[PDB]
Order: sequence, then C-alpha cells, then structure tokens
Amino acid sequence: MDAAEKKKIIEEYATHPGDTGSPDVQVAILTKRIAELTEHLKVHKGDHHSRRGLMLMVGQRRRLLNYIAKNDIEHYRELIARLGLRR
Amino acid sequence: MRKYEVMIIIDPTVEERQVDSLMEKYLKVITDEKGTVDNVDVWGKRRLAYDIQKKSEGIYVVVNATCEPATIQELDRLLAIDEKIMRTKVMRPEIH
Amino acid sequence: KVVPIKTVHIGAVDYKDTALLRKFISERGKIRARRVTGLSVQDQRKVAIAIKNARELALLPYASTAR
Amino acid sequence: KKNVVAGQAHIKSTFNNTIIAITDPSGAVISWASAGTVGFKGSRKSTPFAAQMAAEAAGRRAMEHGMKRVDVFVKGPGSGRETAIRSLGAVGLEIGPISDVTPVPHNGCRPPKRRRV
Amino acid sequence: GSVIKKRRKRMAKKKHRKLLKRTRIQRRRAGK
RNA sequence: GAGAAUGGAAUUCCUGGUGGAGCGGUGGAAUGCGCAGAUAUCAGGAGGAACACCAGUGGCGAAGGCGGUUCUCUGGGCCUUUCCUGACGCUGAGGAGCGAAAGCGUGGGGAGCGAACAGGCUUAGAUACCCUGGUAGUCCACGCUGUAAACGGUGGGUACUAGGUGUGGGGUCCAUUCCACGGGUUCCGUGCCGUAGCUAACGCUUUAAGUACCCCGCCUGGGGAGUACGGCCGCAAGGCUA
RNA sequence: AAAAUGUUUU
Ligand SMILES: [Mg+2]
Ligand SMILES: [Mg+2]
Ligand SMILES: [Mg+2]
Ligand SMILES: [Mg+2]
Ligand SMILES: [Mg+2]
Ligand SMILES: [Mg+2]
Ligand SMILES: [Mg+2]
Ligand SMILES: [Mg+2]
Ligand SMILES: [Mg+2]
Ligand SMILES: [Mg+2]
Ligand SMILES: [Mg+2]
Ligand SMILES: [Mg+2]
Ligand SMILES: [Mg+2]
Ligand SMILES: [Mg+2]
Ligand SMILES: [Mg+2]
Ligand SMILES: [Mg+2]
Repeated sequence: MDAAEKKKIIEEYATHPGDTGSPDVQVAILTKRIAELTEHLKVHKGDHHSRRGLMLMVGQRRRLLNYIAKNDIEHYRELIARLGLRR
Repeated sequence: MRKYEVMIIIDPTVEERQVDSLMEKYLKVITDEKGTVDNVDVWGKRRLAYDIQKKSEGIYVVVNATCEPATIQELDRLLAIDEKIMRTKVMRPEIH
Repeated sequence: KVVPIKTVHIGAVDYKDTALLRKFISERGKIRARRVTGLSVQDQRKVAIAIKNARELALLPYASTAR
Repeated sequence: KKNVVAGQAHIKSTFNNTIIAITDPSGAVISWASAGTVGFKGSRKSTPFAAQMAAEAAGRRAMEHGMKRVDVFVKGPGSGRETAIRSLGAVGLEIGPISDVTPVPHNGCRPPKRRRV
Repeated sequence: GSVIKKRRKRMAKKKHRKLLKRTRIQRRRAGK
C-alpha cells in the first residue's frame, strides 16, 4: 500500500477510466487491505486493535458486496470470481 | 528506500584514519545494496554531558543515508556488535 | 494568565541543535513547563522529544545538578 | 593524626534524625556524628537542636583532626539541615557550595503503602 | 443512592460467599 | 495497538576503601539490625521493575484503557476544493469478539512493593489501625477466567431550538510581513457559564436530562434473591440464565 | 494517637 499497487488496483478494477470510488474498486481495495492485515496479524497475533480494524474492513466489504449482489447478481458473481471466489 | 540519520558516538581513543576506515566499511555495507549515502559529518571529539562507558569524551558522527529498512537495521546491528563504538542512535525524520 | 506569556516560535527543532534545547531546559536541567516556556502544544512536544533524545545521546545532561 | 585541610560535609537529615559525615574529598569519612551519638534517643532526636549538637560535635572532632573550610552536600527531607549548616558555621570554618545531593526517583521503584493514621 | 442499599447487598453477597467457602468440598463431592 | 533493540536516575544486593556506635522506627515505643564494624560515605559491579521534568485546564482509543527513546509493522480519526460510486443508510434479538484489577494453568523471572504469615506496640481484648520482617502475587511467554462505582450511574443514529467564554486539530482570508505576530471565518473535538424548555427537586440546557423520528437493552413495592432447583460455560474460583 | 456501650413504661 505505497499507493503504487493501490493505483494499479483502482485502474484494473475500475468500471470506466475515471472510476475511483465504485463498489467494485472499493471491494478490491478492501480485499487487498484485508490480505495485508491478515499477514500482519499472523506476524503479530497480539494486535487486537488492528484486528478490530480488520473486522471493520470485513463488514464494510460485506455490505458493499451485498449492494452489488442486490443490484446485479451476475456482476457480483464475476467480481467475487475474480476476487477469491468467496470461500 | 527511506532516509535515516544515524548519530554515532565512537570511543575517544580513536585518532583519525581508523575512524575514517570504520566509516568507509560501514558505508560500504550500506552501499552494497542500492543504499545511497547522502552525507557523513564528523563533528570530532566533544565532551560528553555525562560519562559513557567510563569515558568523558567521544567522537561524534552524523550519517544521512537513504536506504531500505532491512539495510539500516543491519547497519545498526553491526554497530551494536562492534566493540569500538560507544553508542548509536537511528533517527528517521518523518518529513526530512 | 498565559496570553501575557507571548507565543514563541522556533522553526525546526533538530535535537542536534543544542541552542534551542538549552533555551528551553531549566537551570536545574529539567524541561520547562508550557506556561513558562510559552510554546504551542506541538512545539512543546517536539522540544520535549528532542530534549529526551539529546539526553539519551549525551548532547544534554539528564540533570545539571549544582547550578 | 593527619591534616586533610579541605574535606567536605554530608548532611543527611531525615524525618527521624540527622547524621553528619565529614569526609575526605576522596570519599573516605574523616569523622561523623548523629543525634543518637550525641545524647538524644528516640523521638526527641529528630529535633533541629539535636542536629545542631551532632553537627557541632562532628565539626569539632574534624577540627582536632585538622580540617579547614568545607564544601557541604545536604540530603533528605529533614528539619535540621540549615541548623546544622549554622552549627558548622558557628564552630567556624568557611562553608562553600551548599548542594542538593538528595536523590529523586524517575518513578523507579514502587514506594511503600500510604500510612493510615 | 443512600449506600444502605449497597451495604445490604454487600452483606448478602458476603454471607453467601462465606457459605460457598465453607461448603466447597461437599458441593464438589455431590452437586454444584 | 503489536514487536524488537535500547537510555538514564533511584531502590536493593554484592565487592572494596574509609570510619565507629548506634541505626531504624513511632503519638510514644519496642520487635529488628549493628564492634562478627551496621547506619553513613566513596568506587566498581550485578539485577529486576517503573519511566521525574515535559504532563494539565491536554491528546488518543468502541469500551477496558494508553506516557523513557529509537526503529519495524499496523488501526482509526480530522480537513479540503475540485473527483468517483449513486441511498449502497440506521439500528440490531440470538451469535461472535474485545474486556481494568484480582484469580487459575505450564514455564521463566523476582529489585521494590506486598494479601497470607511471624513478631513488636496499642487495647478490656486488637484474629485491626501503626512498626519491623515477609510468601504468593505484582513482572515475562502462552493460555484460561469474563467480572468492576466496567459510571457521564445518562444505548446508538438523525434533525431542529439564545447566547457568552476558554481550549485541542485541519483549512482558508486579511494587513504589516512577503516569516510570524495578529485578527477574522469555516469544519471537527473538548470544557465552563447560561436563555427558552424540561425535571419531584438537585440539576440538565446545541457534548440535553429540550423539541421530534427510527431501532435495541431494560423496569413494574421492599426483603427472601441475583439465592435455590435445572441447564450452559470453566482446570478451579466461580460466571451466565433464573 | 488509640478511647466501647445506652432492654420492656403507659
Ligand atoms: Mg509481548
Ligand atoms: Mg506531575
Ligand atoms: Mg479534564
Ligand atoms: Mg452519475
Ligand atoms: Mg458473549
Ligand atoms: Mg493481572
Ligand atoms: Mg501466574
Ligand atoms: Mg510459577
Ligand atoms: Mg505490614
Ligand atoms: Mg472505568
Ligand atoms: Mg448498570
Ligand atoms: Mg446498543
Ligand atoms: Mg439519543
Ligand atoms: Mg463545540
Ligand atoms: Mg429525565
Ligand atoms: Mg448464582
């Protein structure tokens, strides 16, 4: 998250070239952040405050995915298929 | 590639030449992996505000170097394992 | 109160720079309180951190003791 | 026996009594006195007069040991500090830089529980 | 609060805890 | 917030020098320590724990809470004119996690402090206060426990309803600068005073305990009782439901 | 500095 791969993620998950805040981009960014924080917590199992931040990110991503699936179910399926298949 | 400032307090018995040799070898271990060294300043011998390892004076060095966190940590552990340097401090000015 | 103690500005703190740290250290060797040093909260915090660093790094005494 | 000339003084005044130590600047003590040594015992050895007596006794013995003007370090939250200073002055020898060598923790060790008198 | 209510509850709790301490063994032999 | 390294003072202990009769402690004492050299004093060393000043009228965190310094890793907040998505919001039974201190398990550590304990005092007695000692514990690693006056005794969200006056954070504007001192203004905190209003009163009052809407928890006289029985959780202490 | 207590009238 030195903004390099963040911009990369924004551009390769954007719906249109100017898109930077749509639910797809938000879910992609949140998933990358959840992965990074999961690794950090695996290193530091005792970081309860960061784990709470991780849970907040998880819930936010869940609500965004719920909105996406409520609007366009096939788009939701494609997005989650790209993003870890929702296991 | 962040930038750090290391202040080094070297045993006062050092009288030139070997201080430069130590600085050269530590800058070498910095520069072995893309770690540029911006500046090295030798304040010289100064009286310590309090005794450090039974020594009333010390040689002061300031090293401004841009490098990786792993490289700066490895330089710090080298300075720690060295027996010829009284103290080290590694500042990272967040702005400059 | 404390407004009569006019706010003082210092610029860069630079724990190496002993002049400012001496100006803000007490005659006994302690860190002066904010209401007597006339610094903003951020400047006072930076001055205190710099004083602690200089103390640990031998540029300043932990306590000047006898005057 | 031997003339030490300069010497120095340590005035440890606590809430219970006062102890005076005249010592060689090398740290070796030349003479010493306390309220317990000079007569007083128990509660009545915390008084400033007890510190007066002890300080003058220590100063006198240091004098027949041959000891001139003193640099003095005082320590402790007692009451006999100044009085002992006067006492040394009255017995007569130039007093120099009265110090404040009393210790002070940086939190450090935990203090004992608060008394519940 | 009059602190009397807390004192009444305090005494009830303390008496029950004393009962538990004195009957600790019997409860674990047969019961809770 | 987590990890690692590391700084100085102080206490205690150790070694040595010096020195000699007490030291210590209290309302007063004694137990205790001390000519087998204590207390004191100086030098050197070991070790554990807590971080003076900065430091509060302050900051941060969902709460519990958080203060030596440095680096590494990481969470959230605030502001901004543009930019993007386009109601994606709010609350949330059950459930899950976090949750001071004490406590528990295995191992480590142990300076100081200190339940229990021993002794001395006080006392009619003193299983206390006070004094001298002092073990668990306090500390670390990994678990467990899951309770507090865990309190603002005030659930979360939102809109509206005089002001006055401190203070913390981000902008922006102005004059002299071409810094900053200063004033404004805006957004978000955090106090105090105070109007309308509310309240049994005390008091609250834009950080509501006012005027309203949404959702959750909870109350129905005092004891018996947060007890019994049952069940769940726990190694236990016990907790929860009741 | 510690220094306790106060049955049943009608
Ligand atoms: Mg840890
Ligand atoms: Mg303070
Ligand atoms: Mg406050
Ligand atoms: Mg549009
Ligand atoms: Mg639960
Ligand atoms: Mg604990
Ligand atoms: Mg344990
Ligand atoms: Mg153990
Ligand atoms: Mg005791
Ligand atoms: Mg609390
Ligand atoms: Mg409650
Ligand atoms: Mg709620
Ligand atoms: Mg409300
Ligand atoms: Mg406000
Ligand atoms: Mg009400
Ligand atoms: Mg129960």
